Amino acid sequence: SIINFEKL
Amino acid sequence: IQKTPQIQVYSRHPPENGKPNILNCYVTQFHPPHIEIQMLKNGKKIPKVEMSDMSFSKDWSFYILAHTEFTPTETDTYACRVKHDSMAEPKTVYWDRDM
Amino acid sequence: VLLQQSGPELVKPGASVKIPCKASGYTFTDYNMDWVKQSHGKSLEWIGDINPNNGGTIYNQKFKGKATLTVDKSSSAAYMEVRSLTSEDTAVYYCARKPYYGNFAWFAYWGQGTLVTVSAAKTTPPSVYPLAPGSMVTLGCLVKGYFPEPVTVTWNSGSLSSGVHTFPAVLQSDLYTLSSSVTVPSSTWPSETVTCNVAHPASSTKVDKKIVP
Amino acid sequence: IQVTQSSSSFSVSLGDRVTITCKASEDIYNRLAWYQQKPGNAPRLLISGATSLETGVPDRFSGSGSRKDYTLIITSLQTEDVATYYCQQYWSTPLTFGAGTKLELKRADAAPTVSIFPPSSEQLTSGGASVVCFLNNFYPKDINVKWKIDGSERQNGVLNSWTDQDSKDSTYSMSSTLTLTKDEYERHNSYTCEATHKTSTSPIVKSFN
Amino acid sequence: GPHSLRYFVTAVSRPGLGEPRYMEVGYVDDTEFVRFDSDAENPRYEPRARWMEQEGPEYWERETQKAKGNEQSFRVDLRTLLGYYNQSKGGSHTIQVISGCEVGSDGRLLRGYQQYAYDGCDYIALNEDLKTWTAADMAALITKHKWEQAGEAERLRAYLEGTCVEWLRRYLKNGNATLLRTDSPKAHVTHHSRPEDKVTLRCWALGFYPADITLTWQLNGEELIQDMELVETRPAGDGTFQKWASVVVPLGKEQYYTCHVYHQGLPEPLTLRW
Repeated sequence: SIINFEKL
Repeated sequence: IQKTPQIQVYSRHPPENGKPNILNCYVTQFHPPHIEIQMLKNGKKIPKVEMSDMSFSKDWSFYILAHTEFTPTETDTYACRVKHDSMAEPKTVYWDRDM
Repeated sequence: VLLQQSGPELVKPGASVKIPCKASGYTFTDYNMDWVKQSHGKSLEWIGDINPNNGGTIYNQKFKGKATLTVDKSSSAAYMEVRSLTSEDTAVYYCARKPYYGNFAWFAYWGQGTLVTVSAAKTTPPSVYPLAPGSMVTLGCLVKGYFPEPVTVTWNSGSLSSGVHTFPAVLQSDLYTLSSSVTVPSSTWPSETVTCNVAHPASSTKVDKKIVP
Repeated sequence: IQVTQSSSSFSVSLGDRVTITCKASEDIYNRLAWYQQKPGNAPRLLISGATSLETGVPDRFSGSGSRKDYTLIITSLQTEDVATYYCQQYWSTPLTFGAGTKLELKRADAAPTVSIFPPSSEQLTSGGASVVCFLNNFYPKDINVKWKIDGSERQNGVLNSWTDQDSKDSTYSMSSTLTLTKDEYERHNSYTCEATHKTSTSPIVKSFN
Repeated sequence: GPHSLRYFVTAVSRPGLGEPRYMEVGYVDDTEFVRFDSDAENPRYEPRARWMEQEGPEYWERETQKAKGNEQSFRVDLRTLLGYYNQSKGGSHTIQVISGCEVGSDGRLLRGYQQYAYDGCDYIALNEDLKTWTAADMAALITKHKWEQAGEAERLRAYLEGTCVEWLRRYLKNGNATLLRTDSPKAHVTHHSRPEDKVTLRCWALGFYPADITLTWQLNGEELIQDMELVETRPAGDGTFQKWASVVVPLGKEQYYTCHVYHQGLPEPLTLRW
């Protein structure tokens, strides 16, 4: 499962 | 940053004349991912050239495999023509039964 | 830090409403604005956030298309529009701010929240009825058939408050009904007057009802 | 990621140690926050990162737990802690809250003072007839109210409303209204409300003819 | 044996054509096993390795839902980065992420990855230590400061030793039989006449899997690593790969030259003679 990405 | 595509043109199986084969066009090393790939027979565009899904590698560059069914002869010509923003004009690489 | 929202909104089924959220006391552009919905039935639900620099939006898949988030960077203001409203949209809507910029945090600051009521009923004034019984004597007032809220009720213009019970309103059909009870010493009624005062701002009506035996 | 609070309401005494559980559907790795909320106000942040007390929050508030099981602790319940409490995870998006745990003060059980009221003339002239039954200052909240017309029970046409816990004496109050037509009202003589409560096996009965 | 779970993310804007193209491609070791593409007819997570069928409907829903969330996030990211770099609204730009973990047979994390690129250039990456970041310019430093405020490294570290590990364990548990798959290279040597006087023999490796391979030319014992011409390994498009390696030699003693193929799916290195 891919991470939930943080906003850059 | 623009990265010039590199091309390889080759058969899937050993090229025996008058025997049905598949012709590949392996396009690696490009950026942006936006690309147009053509395949020519005797300088004439082959309609219905398949495209794999696009991927990219550990160095960020994109790669893609185009292919079409082809029956090689002693004397027919086959090329892959690639269009990309990194390039001034399209790039073409001819099929070499020995490369 | 302060996030100011608008007061109660009454709106009609199918219609839409736009809630403002004015922010002050911090650099607006270094944060996003999140919005949260609170309602009987699902409690608190997220909704989405907006980037003040470019209006970039992220929505809870649940609220995609039901809500639209916008930003005025220059007046430090975020707006949410809830469209095509059902009774399932009746709720209090908060704007809120994370303690920092990011997707994964908690809400350190909240706006006061804006209650949104979805109804088709038109303004209707209450009918006000006295409740006399048939040592300590309880008396009442029946406030029947009004829309919308609120309704105010006081006894003897507020002189009688200590022994008073006013009950949450209830939806009849699409109109409200409430009651208020008062307890006075039985030696003092009817000897001394006991009147009940009802007001309904929305319908511009004020009613006094003397409770007679 | 569902966040679940088991108890939706909780009876409590002043000075009690109170523990509010919060259960995550997946490991949320201590990314959990707790809010306190009082009626008519916005949620107020108590705790972040599971155990971290936000500035200004009193010392009697405490948090603990791991993986997917967390608790809010209030070591000695003061009167202004009577509120509803929410936990919120932020390990994954969308940020999701529990459904809240509402605290309510315990007090000795008390029987209501019951009063029935017949319809006013004013209402009757309009064709409507409401009978009103107040049940004031009792505890716990659980109560059964039967309307009986000439001996048998009326089910149809009743509206019930309770008050919040009274600030002064921690009791509850209820109002019951049976609305009938003038015609239907006049068909009968004896109107009664019956109140069964845990304070007594005998139901409190108010009537009029 | 070690194993890895990696995702290769790619979001590409295209103003004047609507939504940016978003994709999530999944890798166990080097084998693509899942794929989300926003442009597909039905944009869902799809299996890419037979053995992923054994995952019930909830898996695909959960992952699809999350991609859409990630998609939204990146959709904004592209604008922020536009601002950070003070760039025009016209042209198309790319964000790329590599994310995942390498873990040993004992279940300990060996290495964690989280690398980002904007327009083909390194933007920011999580360091070997899993606590600190390397920003590659002044735009990336703004991201860097935000992530330190937010406690992003710690979060990643939580995912990389926890989440990432446990899913890999399952992913291995599911298709471990299939991922061992090796296809031995079938080799031949080809002769080519040249002008002048010299000749070049070309050593072929055909129909092999996985792609890791080594080809060497040696004069009766000593290998030539300076005169060797080689092509990059390439797919036949049937699943297998191909590569060749050639060398220039004097005419007469081409039998004196031997080709060597080294591949993990071969009991012994192939040693070929013309």
